[PDB]
Amino acid sequence: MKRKGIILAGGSGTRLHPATLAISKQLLPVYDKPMIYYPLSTLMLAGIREILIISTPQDTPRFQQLLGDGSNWGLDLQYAVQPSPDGLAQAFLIGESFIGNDLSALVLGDNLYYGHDFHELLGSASQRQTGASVFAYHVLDPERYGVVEFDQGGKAISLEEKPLEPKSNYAVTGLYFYDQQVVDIARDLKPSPRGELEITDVNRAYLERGQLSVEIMGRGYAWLDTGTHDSLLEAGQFIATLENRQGLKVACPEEIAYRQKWIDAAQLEKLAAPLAKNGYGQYLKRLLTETVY
Amino acid sequence: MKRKGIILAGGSGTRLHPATLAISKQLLPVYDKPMIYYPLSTLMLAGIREILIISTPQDTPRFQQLLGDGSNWGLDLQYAVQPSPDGLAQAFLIGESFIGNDLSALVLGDNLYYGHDFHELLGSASQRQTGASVFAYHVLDPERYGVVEFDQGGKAISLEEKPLEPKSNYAVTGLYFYDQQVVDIARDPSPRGELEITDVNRAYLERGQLSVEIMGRGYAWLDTGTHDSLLEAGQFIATLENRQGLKVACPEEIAYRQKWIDAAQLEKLAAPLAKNGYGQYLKRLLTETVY
Amino acid sequence: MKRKGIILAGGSGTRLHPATLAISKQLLPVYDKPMIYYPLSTLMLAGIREILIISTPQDTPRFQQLLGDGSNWGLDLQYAVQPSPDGLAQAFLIGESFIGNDLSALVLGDNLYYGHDFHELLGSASQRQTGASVFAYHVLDPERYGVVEFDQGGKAISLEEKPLEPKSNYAVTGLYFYDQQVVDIARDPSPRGELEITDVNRAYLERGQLSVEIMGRGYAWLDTGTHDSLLEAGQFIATLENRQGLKVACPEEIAYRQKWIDAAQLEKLAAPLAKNGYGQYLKRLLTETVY
Amino acid sequence: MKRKGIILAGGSGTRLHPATLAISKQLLPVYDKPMIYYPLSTLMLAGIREILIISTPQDTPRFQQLLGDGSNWGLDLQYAVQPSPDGLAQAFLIGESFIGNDLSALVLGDNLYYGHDFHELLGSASQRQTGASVFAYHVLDPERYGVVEFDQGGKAISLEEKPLEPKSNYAVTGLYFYDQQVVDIARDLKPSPRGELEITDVNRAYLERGQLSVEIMGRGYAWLDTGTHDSLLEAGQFIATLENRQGLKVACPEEIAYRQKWIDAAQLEKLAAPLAKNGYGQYLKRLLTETVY
Ligand SMILES: O=C1CC(=O)N(CCc2ccccc2)C(=O)N1
Ligand SMILES: O=C1CC(=O)N(CCc2ccccc2)C(=O)N1
Ligand SMILES: O=C1CC(=O)N(CCc2ccccc2)C(=O)N1
Ligand SMILES: O=C1CC(=O)N(CCc2ccccc2)C(=O)N1
Ligand SMILES: [Cl-]
Ligand SMILES: [Cl-]
Ligand SMILES: [Cl-]
Ligand SMILES: [Cl-]
Repeated sequence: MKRKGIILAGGSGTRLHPATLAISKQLLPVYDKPMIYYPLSTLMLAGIREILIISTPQDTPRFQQLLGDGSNWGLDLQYAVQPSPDGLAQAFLIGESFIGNDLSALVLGDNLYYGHDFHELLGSASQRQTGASVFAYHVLDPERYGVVEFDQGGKAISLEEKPLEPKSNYAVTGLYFYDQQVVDIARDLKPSPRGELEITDVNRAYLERGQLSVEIMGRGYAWLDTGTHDSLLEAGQFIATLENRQGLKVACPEEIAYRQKWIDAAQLEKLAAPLAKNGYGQYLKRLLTETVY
Repeated sequence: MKRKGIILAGGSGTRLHPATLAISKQLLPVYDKPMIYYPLSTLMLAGIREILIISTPQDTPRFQQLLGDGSNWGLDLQYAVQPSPDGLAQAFLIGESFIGNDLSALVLGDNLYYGHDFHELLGSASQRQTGASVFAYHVLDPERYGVVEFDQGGKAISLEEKPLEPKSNYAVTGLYFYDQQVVDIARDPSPRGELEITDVNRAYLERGQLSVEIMGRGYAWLDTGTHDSLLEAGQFIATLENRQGLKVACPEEIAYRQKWIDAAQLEKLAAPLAKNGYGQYLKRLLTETVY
Repeated sequence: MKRKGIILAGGSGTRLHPATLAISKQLLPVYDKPMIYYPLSTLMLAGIREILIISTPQDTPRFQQLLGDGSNWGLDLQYAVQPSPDGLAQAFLIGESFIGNDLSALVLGDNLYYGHDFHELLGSASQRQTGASVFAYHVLDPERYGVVEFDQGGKAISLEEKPLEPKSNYAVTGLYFYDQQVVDIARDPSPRGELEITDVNRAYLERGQLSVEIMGRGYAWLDTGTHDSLLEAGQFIATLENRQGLKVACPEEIAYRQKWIDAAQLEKLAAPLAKNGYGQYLKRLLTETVY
Repeated sequence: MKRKGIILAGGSGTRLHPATLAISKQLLPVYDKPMIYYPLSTLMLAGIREILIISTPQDTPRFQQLLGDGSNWGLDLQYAVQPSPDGLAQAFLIGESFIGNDLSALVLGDNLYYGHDFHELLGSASQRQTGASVFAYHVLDPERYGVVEFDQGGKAISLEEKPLEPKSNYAVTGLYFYDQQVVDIARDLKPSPRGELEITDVNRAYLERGQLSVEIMGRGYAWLDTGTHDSLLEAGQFIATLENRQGLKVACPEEIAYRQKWIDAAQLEKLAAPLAKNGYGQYLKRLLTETVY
């Protein structure tokens, strides 16, 4: 069965103004590439090629102008708008006809993931054709997230959205896998007390049916979010340190598509040409004539 | 006499791609505000209110959308396009009718300055109504800049553009003050195929009309031209702002302190942004004395 | 009249353990040099050559091993021990016979200052031979410091130590100048069980002898008291040094520029370090003019 | 068969002066703990409890004063001096009687490792009772390291120490596993043209006998070194970003010994007591009453 992807690139409102008066949030760079390359790479590493980008009416054309239809990277990218920021779970109503009767995956536009065998840790989630899969990650400030409570045998028994009194330090990360029920679950939701269709309510719905798999994303993975000026900066420094140490890029879509066999050596060479003058083009050119294990 | 300002916010080419496939370099943020706010604040701190922004045809509307005509901040901002990146000295040909018969000042769009009594160090340059003024600053890699050589008595005797063998570690920073002769000097290419600002400055030096002031080690002059240096500049500005609770290069603040806009106008500007830290900061400025 | 200096480099307790189980906080490096070089350079920039370092019994030998008696840098460094951390004002009782009948200056061991004409901003404080002088600096978290309140005409009217409800955002920085009365003021505990420097400063304020000078936003005053702030201060100093090719708080440099040691002495100091960047930097200073 | 560990904490000379006039290099902190906690944690994660720390005559007592005999953390730590920095391979001559007839592992004192299932990636190396095991890692500046060349089928065929013209971008990291031959291999070495007993010559000796296993440490691992002022700073920022995001520490020996079952809850509580006032003590206390997966 096919799995489709959605990237939710919502409007951060005026919270990052005036930086985001110039460019949309998920167009801001993290070190050396646009923020949106990171969640796109995550979907690509899960084996997902068919992807809907959802953003504001102002920002959608800008994502389109940047990314096109994805064919240069062996992807099929489509676009849709969220007129009003009425909660993340709206992505499934907006995305209803894109999803059709297929399996899906949702990723937040400002989330970055780094670590080992990331290709394989997503594989187990992506292959599960029934129910929902999410990842829990130990954090210092769980109040800011969806928080998962486990019983004494490590079984997930409760999910709470931004609790004032968190039950654990396990946050739910911004990457979600769903089966064919998610659209119908979303339509039956009622708005929260904040006036939003919450993704945690979608996840609670699967939990109450005993169909939520909660996998642990271990301490040896980096899950970062780029939602404040401070966290964007930190994420920049983190990616720069890795790239400058390794001479290998994090979340380079051209590279990921080449290694996945979605584009070939000739196509990668064409992509490198316009950028040959700068470090990013030189990097893509180097990939053709080097074995990276 | 009036002094007009020019900000050269040109096409970064492909050097910062793909980050700048989203936008021109001078729209990228340095920590919490667009790059272009920093050179704009420098011009404002020199007392300059009438400013021409020069950028690519593609980027001009984006600067316009960000900054408008400047009237909200007591400024008069105008725009011009540079079809092709043919050297920094082209700013005076493109900007010829904007400048008219007035004094001018040119600043590069990716330069940031921080330090003490900055308002006052620019004052002496801005109020000199004859000849040209530039600033020299000790750097580690002078080969990347215009380099000034001094004689034993501290007099400038030579300028060189990006020398492979620099004569000193004094770079000429990206801020230049000119009198009414600069357009005519400019109208009169290098081996690289560009109209060099260093040739304009050499022209003033050879007629004995170049003031070279030292910008001391207690000032920060940073360049935001690479991915690495943009990140560094971000960390630097964050550290200062988070330490002080005072912003670097907030134009609304600078206009308010210059008396270009008043308390009521500042309050209006703060309203739309009230929900975020930047709006809250502008609101706090109304009810606090900063010395 | 002579002014003597004191650096309080006391026991950080257990707050930075286990990092400081290796050494006292003021021996940790800020980027490329020990923390203590920064407050020592501040005292030197004020013209102070005779300096008492106060630290724990365990740490004193380590400071001594690092710094010696100071003669290599044209200084006279003396050491005293603080058995117990009983407040910053204890420095004047411990330091009583070192001070004698002279003027004094106290600096905290984990404070760093950067900015323009810093030599000259300290000069006005250092040369005031009567009363006390402190500096006020706008900060984001004034609750962590001594806080000064000003009246409508910018006169200091109140000082409070770590107030839960600060009257302003002006903190008193960790650098203090005193006349001959401070020892007697000091000899005359808070609810926390400590001899507070803010009580010493209040005493001078109540006799109308406290000069409170503003350290403006164009200066950097950083505190290296947490793991996070020490890291930030490191990044800040690295950015400046790597931009300029000039060091912050290099005592050998400061002594050379103050004329306390000469070219031959500086060359001797550079020899043992010739293999690393710090030695190479001292060697470069001999054959370059820095304005 | 037992495996013993050596941490080489050598004298960086005057290269980091004057910072290292106050404290020895491997006593400098990386963010919130002494540099040496990081390579010690690496050895502990390989299951090694018996460890020799080698450093200069000036620095050895300082390591002793910091770490003791290791019994508080369920370790057995011993100390030895290297009078003169005559190459890293000297560690096996100095360490000869400590090693005895056992298997060994050498780790450099200024190397930091971060990533997933790190416990398990070392397990395969630690269990190999014959020959030597090293790790290769893609880097940007391979000239600074021991560089491994691979043939077309991914077999290691050459090792070069700091080559002017590197054959690949695969550096050998500062962690080495050896069998009972390493002492004898080291004694038969001749000094290099630089006047040092090189670890690369020890590794070449195993390669020429076909007994060098070279495993790839993938791009999803962070291998950092803390040998310059700049790299020490970068490593600090990197560790701070991870710790402040996760509320979990990197390379906390007390934690690693507790999770390995080398010390128990009561012993961990005793260790936390003296430090209760600060964040590190509070962290150890929190570990007693939380499940970390
Ligand atoms: O940020 C990344 C993470 C990553 O794992 N990779 C390697 C991905 C890969 C490897 C082999 C087969 C298929 C895919 C990457 O190019 N960039
Ligand atoms: O980035 C800055 C640097 C600065 O100096 N200032 C102070 C400006 C000022 C102008 C006129 C009278 C008094 C103060 C600022 O608001 N932002
Ligand atoms: O950290 C610093 C800050 C500073 O201003 N200086 C310049 C000191 C000086 C002293 C006397 C005459 C001229 C210059 C320095 O060498 N290191
Ligand atoms: O820097 C680290 C890396 C690490 O993996 N861990 C967990 C280690 C562990 C887990 C389970 C059983 C045995 C050991 C750690 O405490 N600190
Ligand atoms: Cl893990
Ligand atoms: Cl200066
Ligand atoms: Cl100032
Ligand atoms: Cl990997």
